Amino acid sequence: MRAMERTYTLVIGRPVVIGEKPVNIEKFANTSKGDAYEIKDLHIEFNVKKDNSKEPNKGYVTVYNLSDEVVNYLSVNQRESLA
Amino acid sequence: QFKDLLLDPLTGDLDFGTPGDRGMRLALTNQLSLRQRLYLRFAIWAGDWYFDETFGFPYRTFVGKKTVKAVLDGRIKSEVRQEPDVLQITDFQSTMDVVSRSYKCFFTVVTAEGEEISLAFVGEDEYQYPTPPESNVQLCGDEGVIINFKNKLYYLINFRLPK
Amino acid sequence: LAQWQRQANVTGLIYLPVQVEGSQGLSLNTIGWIQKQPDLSYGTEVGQMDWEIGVLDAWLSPDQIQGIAAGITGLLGL
Amino acid sequence: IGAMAANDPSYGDSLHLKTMPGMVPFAGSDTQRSNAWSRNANIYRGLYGGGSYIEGKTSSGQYVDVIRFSHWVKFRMEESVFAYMKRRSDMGLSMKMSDEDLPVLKSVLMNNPINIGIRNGGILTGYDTENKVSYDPTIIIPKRANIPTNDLAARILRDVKVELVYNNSLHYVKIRASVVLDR
Amino acid sequence: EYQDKVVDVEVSLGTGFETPMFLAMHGNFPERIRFYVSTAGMVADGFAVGSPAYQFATNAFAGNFAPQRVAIGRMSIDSSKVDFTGTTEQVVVNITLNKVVKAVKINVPAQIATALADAVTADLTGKATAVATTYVTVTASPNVVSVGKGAGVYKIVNESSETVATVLPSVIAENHNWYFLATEARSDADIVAAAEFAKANYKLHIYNSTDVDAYAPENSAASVFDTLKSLSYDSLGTSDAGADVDFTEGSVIGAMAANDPSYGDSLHLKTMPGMVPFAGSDTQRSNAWSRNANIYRGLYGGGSYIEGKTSSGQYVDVIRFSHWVKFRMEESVFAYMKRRSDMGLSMKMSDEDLPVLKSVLMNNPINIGIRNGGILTGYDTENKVSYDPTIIIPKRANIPTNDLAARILRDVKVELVYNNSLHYVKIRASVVLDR
Amino acid sequence: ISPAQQAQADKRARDAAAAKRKQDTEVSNAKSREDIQYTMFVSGLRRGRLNEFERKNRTDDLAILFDSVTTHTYTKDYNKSSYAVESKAKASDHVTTQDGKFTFSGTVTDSPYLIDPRNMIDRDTDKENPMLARRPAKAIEILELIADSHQLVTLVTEDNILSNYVITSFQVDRSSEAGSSINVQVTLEEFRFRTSDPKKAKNANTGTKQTAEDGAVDDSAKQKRQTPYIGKNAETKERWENAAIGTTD
Amino acid sequence: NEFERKNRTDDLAILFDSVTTHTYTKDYNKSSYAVESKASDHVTTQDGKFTFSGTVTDSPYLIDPRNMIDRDTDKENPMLARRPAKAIEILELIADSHQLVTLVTEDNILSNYVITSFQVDRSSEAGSSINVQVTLEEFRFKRTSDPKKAKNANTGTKQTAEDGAVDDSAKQKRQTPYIGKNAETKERWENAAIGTTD
Amino acid sequence: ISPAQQAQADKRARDAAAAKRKQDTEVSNAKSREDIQYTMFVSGLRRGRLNEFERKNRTDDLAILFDSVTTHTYTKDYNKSSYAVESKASDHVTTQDGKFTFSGT
Amino acid sequence: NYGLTGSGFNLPPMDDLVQETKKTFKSAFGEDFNTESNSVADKLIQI
Repeated sequence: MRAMERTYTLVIGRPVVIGEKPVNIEKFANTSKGDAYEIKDLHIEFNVKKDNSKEPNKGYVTVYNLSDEVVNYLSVNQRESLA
Repeated sequence: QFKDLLLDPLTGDLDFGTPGDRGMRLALTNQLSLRQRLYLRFAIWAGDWYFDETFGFPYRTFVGKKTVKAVLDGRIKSEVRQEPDVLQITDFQSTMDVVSRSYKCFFTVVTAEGEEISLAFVGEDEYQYPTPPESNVQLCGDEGVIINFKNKLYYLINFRLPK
Repeated sequence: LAQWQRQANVTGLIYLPVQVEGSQGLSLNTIGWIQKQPDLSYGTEVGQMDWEIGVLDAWLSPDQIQGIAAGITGLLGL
Repeated sequence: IGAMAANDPSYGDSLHLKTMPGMVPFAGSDTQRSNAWSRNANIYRGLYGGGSYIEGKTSSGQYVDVIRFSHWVKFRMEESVFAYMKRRSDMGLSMKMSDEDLPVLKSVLMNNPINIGIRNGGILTGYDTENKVSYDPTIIIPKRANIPTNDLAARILRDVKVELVYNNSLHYVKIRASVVLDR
Repeated sequence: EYQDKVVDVEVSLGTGFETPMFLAMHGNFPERIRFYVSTAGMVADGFAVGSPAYQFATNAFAGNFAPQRVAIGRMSIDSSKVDFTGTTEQVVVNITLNKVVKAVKINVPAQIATALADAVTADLTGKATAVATTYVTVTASPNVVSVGKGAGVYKIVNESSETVATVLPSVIAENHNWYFLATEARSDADIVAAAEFAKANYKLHIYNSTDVDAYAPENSAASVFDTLKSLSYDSLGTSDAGADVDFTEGSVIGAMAANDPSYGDSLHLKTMPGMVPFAGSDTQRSNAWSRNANIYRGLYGGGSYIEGKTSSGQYVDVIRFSHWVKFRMEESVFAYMKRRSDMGLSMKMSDEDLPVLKSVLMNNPINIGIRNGGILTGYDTENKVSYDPTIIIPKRANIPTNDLAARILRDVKVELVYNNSLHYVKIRASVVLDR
Repeated sequence: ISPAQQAQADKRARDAAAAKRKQDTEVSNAKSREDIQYTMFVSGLRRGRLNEFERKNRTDDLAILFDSVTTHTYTKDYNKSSYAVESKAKASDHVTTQDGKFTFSGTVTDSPYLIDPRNMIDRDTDKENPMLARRPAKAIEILELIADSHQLVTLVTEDNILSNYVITSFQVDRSSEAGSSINVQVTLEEFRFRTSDPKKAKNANTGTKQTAEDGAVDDSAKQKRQTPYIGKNAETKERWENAAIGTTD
Repeated sequence: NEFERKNRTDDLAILFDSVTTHTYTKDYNKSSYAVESKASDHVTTQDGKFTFSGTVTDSPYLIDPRNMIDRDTDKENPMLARRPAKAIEILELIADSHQLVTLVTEDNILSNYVITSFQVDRSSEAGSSINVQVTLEEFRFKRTSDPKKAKNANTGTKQTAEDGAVDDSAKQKRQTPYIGKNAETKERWENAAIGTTD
Repeated sequence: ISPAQQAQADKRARDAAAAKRKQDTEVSNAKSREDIQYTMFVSGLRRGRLNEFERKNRTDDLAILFDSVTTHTYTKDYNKSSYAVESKASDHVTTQDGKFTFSGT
Repeated sequence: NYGLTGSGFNLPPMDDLVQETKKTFKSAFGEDFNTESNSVADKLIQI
């Protein structure tokens, strides 16, 4: 017998580039290496509000004790919009 | 007051009635409804009815095992009180025979009787709408006003003379 | 007493009446029970076993002693 | 046999309602089943939403689980006493009918057969409120002042007695009720 | 026996101390006594609705403390009457051959009386007969016939050649697990005879009387209540207009039956279903009170009994307690003597075994009384006496040699104090102002 | 895994689920009966308060007695406000009363002395075989039912009588020190505050109301089927409702 | 009666060499402000707690094999079996996996209880044994399934599922070669109708 | 259910409601008259405090005496700034309300 | 809803039919009719 426990996954992809056709964030998930940086078993706190208005929906996230490699990948691309 | 199809207490089949008034009947008195509500609740073994795995009584726990009389009585006495209209349980004679390995208990349950709230769905109506008059009685009077007066006069003539 | 103790442990009935009728002294009449089993001691001589019997009420009653009702009303106090 | 083999006799496991793979339900009517029951001829019956054995009654009349227990008591009591006599006789100190050594049998018998029975639930223990008798096992041994001289010549001890009470299972249940209403 | 199911569930109905005995006139069974658990069983025995026994049973089973199981006595019938000394539909119920439920109807007293007789003859007339004389008599042939009131103002009056004074010694022989005694005859001779029998056998007598002399001026002693008062008989009498027709004796019994005597539960202000309030004025009620004739009174916003005073004068709850003490003390001592005599160690008058009676008596009767509040205990500040029960036993140096030859112990003494309830309250006050 | 193991998995869901149904339905039965009142006799039973124990009928007025009550306490509290003044001192302002709290400790023994049937614990206890009657167990399932159903309890103490008290916590300890008994502690606090005659009723409110969920028009929203009529008095209804009411289309 | 129901494969049972004390408790809370008046809904029920203390010894008195602690314990040398180590190995696994444990007690039976903490120590006194404490709390818990019991469900927005013939291109993985069980029928139709990711 | 219970739920509500009318009313009038003055005598009595105990009547200056008082304590508190003052600036202190407690029987 | 529509043929679950027929029975004998678990009518209708 188990309990009912929570689960989640967070994915980071390539920079988003707007072109001459509708933008789909789905296709930017894969990184140049292929598989994306997935984070599963780390304490995470997030808040995501949504509405029906002009302004976009914005969400906040916090992650504790990330590996140095992942933080390095975000130190780069600080000029760009990662999906 | 829970309505449902009436089950014959003597045979267990539906109570179609006597040969003179054969038909179908609904359980109306609270006593009859509660009787069958307990009967079905005790007769269906736990888990054996599809569409509801939680209904029934777990006889398999006790039957075929060495069990303590006191534990069984608690469960028997607890299933009864699951009905919301049970007032109390009066007496309980639980006895067990070791030779035949049989167990047999006795007890009674007390339940009150309620009202019918509405008769719209059952048979009759309680009002007494009036009856239209007959012939020219309405526009010209009625003869009964004469008959009653004549009878009153006759009975008064009867009263005064001693008898 | 040993058989009674075993039976009481098995079933649950532990309460039995206890009465002591003293001679030229106070008496007792209440309901008692067995508290503690004594200790055997097999030695050269014949031993002694002391049973502790606990009692519900332990007020001693003059009963047999006469001339007590009159004496009780004689005491003054305020 | 597949339902009783891997089951120690000391547990007193009844065979009433166990399921036997391979068997087929008995199709006779109610009157037929009652007839066979009087014969002590057990039947495998397809029950409400299932199928299971009915009763472990032997031809004589006693329930089967009792018979295995009675045999199991015979075997273990016999080996336990013998296993102790050898030790005494194999140290040079063989047992004697001196009335100072016989009483030791109280511990030997209570040790191997009897206590193992109680811990497994096979043997009852306690007190009875209506018969007023206790269920504790008892053991009685005769003293040297009662053994006839004929036995002493043959070196035989007889007339030892033991008492036990068996724990009975449950087989049937019959409810009775009556919905009386207040007035 | 062979059981064809692992589980067999049956859902069904039906099934000083409680059980009362109602001595009725009828022939529906040969025995002298029968027990019933509901009025339904009596109908199956051919009791016509409205019949005397039926009225008593339905009233007794409707009380807040209804007895578990009533009993019906049988005294033979020779004739029955229907009296029409008052009239407005006068439906009457007749049951013959235990099955023929012919509910005769009549509508509008000689005319109705003769008319009713005519209707009966029109029936099965081949099994019953009727004749008007104001009243109309109905007679059976060897056939069970039951007559009962259905409506109207008439009242049934059964008559029998047998006498109550002789039947009662008969019913007791069959069985005696009954405590309350009630009778149908209700004549002055019949009531008195029943009262005397209840004494010698320790039974509680109950009767409702319609006599108008009950509340007559106190100086006038003509009612039954005066006769019993003179004879110092204990019988819970009362006055009620429904004493006949409805036989309200069951209602009173219905309030005391299911209630252990050791609690000392007074009957002062209890409500009796079925009874009707007493309509007499204040002076009339005072008169009846002096008679020891209790009345059911419609009180401020309600209706309730008044007082449980018997004919002798003592409150009723005391009488039940006194009987309850007699029974339990008697069985408890006997139950102990048997044990000693059944172990071979029978009790002896040795002065070393007699004292044991202190524990036996204090055990079963006395202590159970204290835990239930029946018996008082404590101390009194003005009389300076204590209420603790006391027991005294004689020593071997006082038993006369005559008793030792007969092996009898006498002159044992016991003492008790009863816990009295509250019946009346009377406030007094005065609003004085400062100056 | 195996097909047989699926049956074992199913047992977990059923038996575990069936357990809460018995507990949940029983609690639902409470809070539905309003003609039932629970009273606890902490003390005073043998001194004056015997008058109240006689009034309870084992059917709708129930009494809770305990084999022994070691101690009980009662403590009311009040709050006092205070503001500062320019004189380098503090003054006072209105005060408030903080309800009130009650606690007591007791024990239920598996070898009772005073078995009174009027006590609601002893409803089914056997007179001559007490230890097998499971008194200690029988008290937990009745005490827990009272607490988890949020009953308003009334306490009859020797010193005074308290009403409108709600249980907040309780304990049950089968320590090896005593055995054959349960040590029980309880705490309570004061919860200080259709039918009936139209004369006494006053104007009520219900707020905004949507379409009734028991009849048609919800089916059109829930996308379901309308219930066919039972035929009786046909050709009389259909002409009128179809013209005066119409159909949801 | 129910201990004998436990087998050695599904309904595992645990018995301690001795249990000293066990306690059961429930809690409720109510508004601390006077209510507006009946408004009896101002109360809530908390989760019941259960705790007990026990011991496991190197010198057991009862070694009933039905106990899962004694799965493969030697009959004649209990101390070489290292029973206390057997218990701890079992205890951590039950707590770590978050099993819904069932407690059988003197009076009542409790179900759906999870372990939140336990303690083990080996003091100088009572050597050759370990004292154990446990704490449990209620759990208000609320595929291959019968279609008759099925209910409409949801999964939200979904993207390309798993590393497929198309997801491989996204991650720049090379397409998986097709095993040539048959390359005559599908080939003419597969490329013409489904095309290729490019 | 049945009408017999409706005649029972009313009794449960009526008697319970009557309790507030008793307790709640008494406090209301007790606050509606300020003439009465309560006093308590903790110890003190026999050391000449009888001089004022005899002044108490039975209508206005009600007095309360306990069968025994075991201990009584009196205490006052003050507070000051925890930071060095600028210097005399002796106003950096405040007075709290004095407390009094005792035990009796 | 589940029969023939403008976009082909659909399929109803069991529970919707059960609720519909139970509502019909409720209408047949008023709101007081019992239709859950213990009713003989329930055992007939579900089967």
